[PDB]
Amino acid sequence: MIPTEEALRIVFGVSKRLPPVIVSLYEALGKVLAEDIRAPDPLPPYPASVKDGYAVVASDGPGEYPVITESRAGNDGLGVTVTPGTVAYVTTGGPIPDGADAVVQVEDTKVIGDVSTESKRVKILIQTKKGTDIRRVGCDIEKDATVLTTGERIGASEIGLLATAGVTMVKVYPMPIVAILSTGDELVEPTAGTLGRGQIRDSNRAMLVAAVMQQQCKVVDLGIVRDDRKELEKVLDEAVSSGVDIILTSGGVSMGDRDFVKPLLEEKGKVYFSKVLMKPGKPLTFAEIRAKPGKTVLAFGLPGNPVSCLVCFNIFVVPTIRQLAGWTSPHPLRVRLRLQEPIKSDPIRPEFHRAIIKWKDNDGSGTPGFVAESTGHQMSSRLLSMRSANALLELPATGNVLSAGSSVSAIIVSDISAFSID
Amino acid sequence: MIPTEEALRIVFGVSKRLPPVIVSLYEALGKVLAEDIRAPDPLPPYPASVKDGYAVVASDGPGEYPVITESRAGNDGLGVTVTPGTVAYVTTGGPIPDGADAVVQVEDTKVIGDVSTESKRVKILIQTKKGTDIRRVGCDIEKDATVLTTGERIGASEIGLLATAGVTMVKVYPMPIVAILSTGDELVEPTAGTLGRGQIRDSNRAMLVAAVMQQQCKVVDLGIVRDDRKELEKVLDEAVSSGVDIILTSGGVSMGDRDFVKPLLEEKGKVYFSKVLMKPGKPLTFAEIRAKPGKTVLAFGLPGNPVSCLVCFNIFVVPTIRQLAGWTSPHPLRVRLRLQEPIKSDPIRPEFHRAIIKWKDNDGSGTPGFVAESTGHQMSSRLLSMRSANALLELPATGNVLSAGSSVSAIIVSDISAFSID
Ligand SMILES: Nc1ncnc2c1ncn2[C@@H]1O[C@H](COP(=O)(O)O)[C@@H](O)[C@H]1O
Ligand SMILES: Nc1ncnc2c1ncn2[C@@H]1O[C@H](COP(=O)(O)O)[C@@H](O)[C@H]1O
Ligand SMILES: [Mg+2]
Ligand SMILES: [Mg+2]
Repeated sequence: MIPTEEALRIVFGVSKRLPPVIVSLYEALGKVLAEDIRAPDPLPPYPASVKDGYAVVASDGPGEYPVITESRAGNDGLGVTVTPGTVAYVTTGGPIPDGADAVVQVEDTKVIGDVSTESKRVKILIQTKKGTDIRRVGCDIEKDATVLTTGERIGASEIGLLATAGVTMVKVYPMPIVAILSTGDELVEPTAGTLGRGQIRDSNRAMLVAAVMQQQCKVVDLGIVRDDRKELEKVLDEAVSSGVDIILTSGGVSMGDRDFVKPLLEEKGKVYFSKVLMKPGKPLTFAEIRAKPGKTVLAFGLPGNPVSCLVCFNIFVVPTIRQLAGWTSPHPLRVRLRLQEPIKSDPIRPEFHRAIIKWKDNDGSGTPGFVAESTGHQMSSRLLSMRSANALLELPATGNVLSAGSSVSAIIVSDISAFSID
Repeated sequence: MIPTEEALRIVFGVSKRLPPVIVSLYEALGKVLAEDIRAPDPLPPYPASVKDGYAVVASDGPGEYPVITESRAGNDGLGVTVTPGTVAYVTTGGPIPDGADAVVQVEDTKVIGDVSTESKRVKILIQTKKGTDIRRVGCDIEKDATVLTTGERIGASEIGLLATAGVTMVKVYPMPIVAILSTGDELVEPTAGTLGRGQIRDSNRAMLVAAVMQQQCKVVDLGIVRDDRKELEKVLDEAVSSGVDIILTSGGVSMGDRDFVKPLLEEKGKVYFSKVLMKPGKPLTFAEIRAKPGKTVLAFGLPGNPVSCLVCFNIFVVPTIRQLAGWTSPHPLRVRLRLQEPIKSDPIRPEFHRAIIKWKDNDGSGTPGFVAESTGHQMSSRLLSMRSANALLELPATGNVLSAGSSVSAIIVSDISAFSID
């Protein structure tokens, strides 16, 4: 059994970022940029009013003036010069006419005289300062400025910046394509009604398909494979040559006489490890396979026990997906938190204990912080121990009872911005 | 100007959960359950071995015994009784034959005699205890137990539990459908190359489409609408009758003479507010419209300034989407953090200052915690102030300089499990 830290380092060293591709603006969302983005023109590209009001010559000061033009957009006020003793109406974002050097917001003005008469006049009620409420050319974004860089993940504001810069085709790192299969003569499809003797519904495959969908990767569902070496070899050979980047199997990695995942991965590629010092998920197998005349394919022989399967996905597969997708920081978020109840650690293996965590105004020590509740019994066959679990507490192998109020490290495994509040 | 707390309470009171629908297993991912889920059979449904090894009568103890059957799945060992003085081979998950009451893992056994001879014999090397390494019927899930409840959000483990229970069609609350449009005579499509005088690319629409896609809602893109009252009325009437649940407009809510969003929403429905005491995003308008002979449609007249547009989406629209989608806890995650640099608060309006936050082993006070860096100048026209921003610091309206190391409340606006580590 190699430590988890070493297993993660091995996976990281073998995992390579995928070749970049060109995608459309909305396909770029969630992906990591593979090129810098420079603004082709300034923002604003023209001097723009911050307010609805009047563009003035600041030195004129308070008084009554004729309104010589109106400027809201496009060519409004083109060729008109605001000279001392005149003003122009402007709306927010409107081009400032030549000659005007400040804007007086409409609340500091009063329209004078009958509206019916063509000559519009306005009283400016304050003494403004040059440059007031004007956005000079490029004050928000300078022409040729780098607005986004290589290695930056694209969220909603980054899509907004791409649109600002007129970019609708984007160079990004793609997400890996993942093949998933289940193994076992005891499995039946999850559509089964009454179960026959010695049968269970395949739950890992749908759980892993959902887990991969949450990571925004395309899934190739290869179904249930029986405990037959030739059949599993055929499906693995078909998966490796299909074009996928990652293969996830579950089950068939214990010490049974019909567990063929480990020997087949040894035969097809290079197995870096098959045993990890952790609770749950000891039989985790990792291999690199080269596809026939090519590309490399990463294979995770995940444990069959449902808890172990999902915990290994969260700890080892998620950072691999992110590394392949070009993330510079693929590691999960780790925080420090206080236990709401006592927890016994294992005497030999460090445990990834499932918990429901929340941020509290008082974490028990008189200062705000995260707190955690266990999901109960941690047996690897008990998928209910993963239910609602948004974190894995990292319990060292001391064998002692960690009392309520003691502090531990925890890996956050589900969208921290989707955390239910205290 | 009403306080943000009051604006949020108004939006919450008007926002109603959508009628539930029936979806397929993979469509249920990310949605909130609208029914409880009970296990139709136990897990395991038969007494199952935890190990690869031999099923024994525990009272026999160490000795040499004939192997009378092999049990891995299905009907293996059906009709065979393990009597005192006999054992049966089992694999993990295999049915325990009748009569056996414990499992001795293969590492505590030794096969005796020539394999060629049909009579297989094994030496049990330890004294086991009744019930060892057996999962009794229902130890993981009892038959008829509630495995998921109404109001629970479906993640990967919950998909795993639905598959365990044989549920492939699920009753859930759906996501709202959102219509989005931009307003302005100064706008051009983001595909525009050289900009004409007084033109800018429409960036809010693509930014909002991306923001809504991140919330997993269907988008109806209604494009750019000019500053013409009749045209905007036609598009709003078309949006309201289309079947969408939420309409998002941006711009056209300032004090200009061609800003028609507020008066049109007043004309079509009930405007609850049009001014909020906050920096940025003061002109935010909220309305409830009833669709023609029906359903209610929520409308947000978002500010045109890009920062204000996105901050209002994050604070007001995201919890509305979640409430409509049946979330019991729609509020965003709020944490407490320390400032990495000084920040000046505004003297009148509480500010939602954009920051890049991270968890540190030392937050500056000698204990672990979140820390924040400002994204720089906070002007509402500067979309670069949203770039990489994963939090909004809630700065009260004191007008004082908050020194580096001081603690503030912060709203987390992007997947906390996608946070780049320190
Ligand atoms: N797809 C699956 N869904 C649910 N349980 C499984 C699945 N695959 C294997 N198991 C169970 O996990 C345990 C370990 O399986 P294995 O790793 O094949 O020995 C056994 O109890 C199996 O029945
Ligand atoms: N879709 C958009 N994209 C970028 N900027 C916008 C958009 N809509 C309005 N604006 C700008 O936001 C500011 C306020 O607009 P409005 O609310 O229409 O007065 C002005 O500077 C507009 O040019
Ligand atoms: Mg198996
Ligand atoms: Mg406008």
